[PDB]
Amino acid sequence: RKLIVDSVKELDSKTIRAQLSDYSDIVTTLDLAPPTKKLMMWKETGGVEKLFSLPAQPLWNNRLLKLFTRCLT
Amino acid sequence: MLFEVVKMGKSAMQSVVDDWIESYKHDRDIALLDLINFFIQCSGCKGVVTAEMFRHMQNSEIIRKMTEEFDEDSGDYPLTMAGPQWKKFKSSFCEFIGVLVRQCQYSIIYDEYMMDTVISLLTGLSDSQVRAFRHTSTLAAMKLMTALVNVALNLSINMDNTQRQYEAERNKMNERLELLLQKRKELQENQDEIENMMNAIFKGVFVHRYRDAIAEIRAICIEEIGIWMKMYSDAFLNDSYLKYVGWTMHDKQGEVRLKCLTALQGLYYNKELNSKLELFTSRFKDRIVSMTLDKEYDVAVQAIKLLTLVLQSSEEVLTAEDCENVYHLVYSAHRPVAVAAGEFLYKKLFSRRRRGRQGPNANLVKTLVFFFLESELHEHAAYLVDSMWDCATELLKDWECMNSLLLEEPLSGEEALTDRQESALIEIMLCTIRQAAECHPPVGRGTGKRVLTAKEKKTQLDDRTKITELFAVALPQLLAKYSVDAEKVTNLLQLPQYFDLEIYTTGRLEKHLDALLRQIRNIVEKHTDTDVLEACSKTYHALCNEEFTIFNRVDISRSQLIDELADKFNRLLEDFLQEGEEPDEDDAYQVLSTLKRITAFHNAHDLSKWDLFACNYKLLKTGIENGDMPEQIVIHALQCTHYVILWQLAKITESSSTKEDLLRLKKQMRVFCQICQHYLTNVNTTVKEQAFTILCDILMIFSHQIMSGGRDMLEPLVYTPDSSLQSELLSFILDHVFIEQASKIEALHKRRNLLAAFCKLIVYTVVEMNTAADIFKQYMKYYNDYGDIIKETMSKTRQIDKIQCAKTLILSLQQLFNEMIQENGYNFDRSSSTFSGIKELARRFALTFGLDQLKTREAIAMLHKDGIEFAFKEPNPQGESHPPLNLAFLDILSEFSSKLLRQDKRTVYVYLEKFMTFQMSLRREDVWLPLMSYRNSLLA
Repeated sequence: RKLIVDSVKELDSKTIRAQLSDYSDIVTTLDLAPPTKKLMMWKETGGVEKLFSLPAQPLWNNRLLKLFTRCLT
Repeated sequence: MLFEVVKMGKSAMQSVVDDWIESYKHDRDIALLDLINFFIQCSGCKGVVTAEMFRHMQNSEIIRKMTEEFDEDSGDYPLTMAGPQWKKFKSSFCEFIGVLVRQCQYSIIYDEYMMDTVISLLTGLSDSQVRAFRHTSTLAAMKLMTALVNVALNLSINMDNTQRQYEAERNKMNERLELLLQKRKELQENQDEIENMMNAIFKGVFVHRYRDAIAEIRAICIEEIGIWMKMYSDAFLNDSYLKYVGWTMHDKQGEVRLKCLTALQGLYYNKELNSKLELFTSRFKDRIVSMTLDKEYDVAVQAIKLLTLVLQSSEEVLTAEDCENVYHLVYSAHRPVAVAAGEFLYKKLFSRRRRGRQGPNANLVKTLVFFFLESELHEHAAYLVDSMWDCATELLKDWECMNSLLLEEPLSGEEALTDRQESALIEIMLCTIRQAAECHPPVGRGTGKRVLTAKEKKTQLDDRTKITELFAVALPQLLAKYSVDAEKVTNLLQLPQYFDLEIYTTGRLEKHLDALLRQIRNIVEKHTDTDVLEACSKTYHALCNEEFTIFNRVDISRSQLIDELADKFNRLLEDFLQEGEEPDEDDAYQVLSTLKRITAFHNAHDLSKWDLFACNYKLLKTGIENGDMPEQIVIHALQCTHYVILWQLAKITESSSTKEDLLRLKKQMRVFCQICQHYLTNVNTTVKEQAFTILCDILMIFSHQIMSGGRDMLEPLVYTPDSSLQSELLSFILDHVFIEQASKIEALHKRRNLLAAFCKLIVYTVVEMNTAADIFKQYMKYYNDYGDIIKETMSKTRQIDKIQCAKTLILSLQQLFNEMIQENGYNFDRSSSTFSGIKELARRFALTFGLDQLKTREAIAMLHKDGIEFAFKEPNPQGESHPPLNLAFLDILSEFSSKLLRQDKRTVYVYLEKFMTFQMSLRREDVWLPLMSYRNSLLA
């Protein structure tokens, strides 16, 4: 039948005692955000979309940049 | 019916309850049957409890009979059913229980009939194996006890008030004492009755359901225990009830852990309830600090929040080591946890808590600098500032104090800041100014695309106005003080980008602009660091805006600077390139220095009035003729010439340009490509890399796309790459990108950039698609490093031409097989790792053709026809009967046999017949088994 009948209704005391001993499965380490300024910029300009959209040699004027972006189609 | 009325949600619960209370008074059995049927029908049971059942049968037998009559269409019971009607049902059920107790609180509850019947039925259904009943019965019992706690709290208030009166009576001394004493006795019988009912629910349902296998039931019990101890702490905040919360904090499911933390935060909001929670905090302080680094980030946020609440009530409990772990969470990648850690840091070192160094926030600014330096997790302050932005806005936006610590002299008794501390403050100030001026969080700490609200726009305007007015006067002074330091100057030169330039003309601060311009000119003439020079060039571009009236002054300054630089370059080059003599390192240092500065200004500024191509061509030409030109001069000369040709192309857009200009541009661009091709074969790797990047970029700009978009006047400027250049570019990639497996992560990003450049040329049809075979074959071997670039290239190329991509893929697999037969030789094992790895790329490539199976018929058919001919190509030199060489290759093709539509399957076998005799159809494991597989793959 579709009625959710449950044979194990509670947790075992060994499971409770084990949980009170080890808590490694539910803890974790620290995910640090880009640590250096260059790694911050690589997070912004280092993805496939940005790489296939931006020039290999940095162009700092939008007039010079438009010459490349105009050819991207 | 009661269930139907509660589900309909049309009438008020008090009317529903008062209607039932009136009915109970008439006949009790009829009313109790309806109340009993309600709990059974709120579980989803469509069965009925007859009066004969209630009068003769026991609770256990009734639950058994109701289980058998539980018609079920889905395992979904009311409280699991999703939808707004059912969300109303949950609150309606809970409210009915509360109202029933509230209305029957003074008379019916003490009759020894109703509550006993209800608690007995609820306890029985809380032991059932049907999740429907147990979940529902647990929720009812939990809500009944919250309601019963209220009557106990109200009874306690009355007894304390009654007892207060009895003391006064005996003090003032009487039938008043006798009647008051009867109230005391009556309230004691009532309080004892309620306590017995409450203990029955706690020892019959809570003690067992806090350990239920289903997490949903466990969370219901944990939520209610928090409510009870917050409501009646004088009887529920003992350790005998708190022990359950401590054990459940170690639960595997994070929903239940969240409920435990929320329950404990409710107790710490009241600072009075501290003596009781003190022993518990001591025992579980360790687990709470451990829950800060929880797999579920939501539980982590609540743990830091609870530690902040603990810090407020008692600070000594948390040791410095524990606090340190939480301080490290400011540099987290998740803003919610970082913001929670920022609040803990604010309340621990800053919140605790005249103009300038004497200002009230000076000590807090020095404290923040000291923290950044004592935490070597990050070298920039962007994430520290973002995390503490919503809490320390006053301190972060106090730029007068920060500027006074950097410019004003130390007061007597105040120790000075060291160069490291001063460099730290400049990093913190630049970061505060950036987030204020551009109201978006740093990368990773937000979407960065939120429409600003009205207050956000007003705040941005006032912040920018204040930044401009203060740093318009201070920036010149700061650059003069820290001019020699490259790191400090780089950071300081980025400030002018966040300024309202109109303030200079609306505020008559033009004398300050003259000083800013002089210091940028002074820094350029003294520094040779690429980053210092990039900053100076970009600062000038920001200042050089023709939309601002200050443009004339900054155009004069820029022109004067380039005049001096260009004049020196021309006079130095005339003697450096003199035929004969020997090149002193001093002369080359002077030349490199001036070329470096000009290259920087040429990226953002025109500089076309100062013709520099002739000078740069002579320097590069001499390197090709002599061979000893310093490497760094060659790199900067290549970059400068790129900008010269790029700035000329921008001016040609104007029809005002003659054909002499188009013809002059063509000759200049063609000469440059030949110079770049020469340095692509250079011995210095840096020169090879520079030439490749510039060539890849110039080839995209001067391609056939320069004619698209109605620019048909640029047809004479199209440059098509020759097979020689295409071969040389592929050689560089196969030697400097796919090499033999901090600086490692940097080299990765540089090699990824170089690969993207070549892949851009293949997706924009600048270079032939047959050149992608080498990159495609390196998919699996370099997947962790360049897989994304290769996958994008494969997808983009499939859109340009699926048939050509199919042929390119087969060549890559064909090439890897040739390399194995060059080493392992023709006599190789078909279980070797190399063959098995080659067989794995075929599986991945097959997966990339699946899309649009009815549209990729020609591509997959070509793949098979192209590979069939490679397998049957070199005949067996031993004999025309021994299996063909490379016949083993078709083992790699067997992978694509699935993608072929059945109709395509028949045709490819017809192609096979042309390269296979009936004699070749002999059964042997002697290398004849390989072919048998491909035949068997296509046969079915």
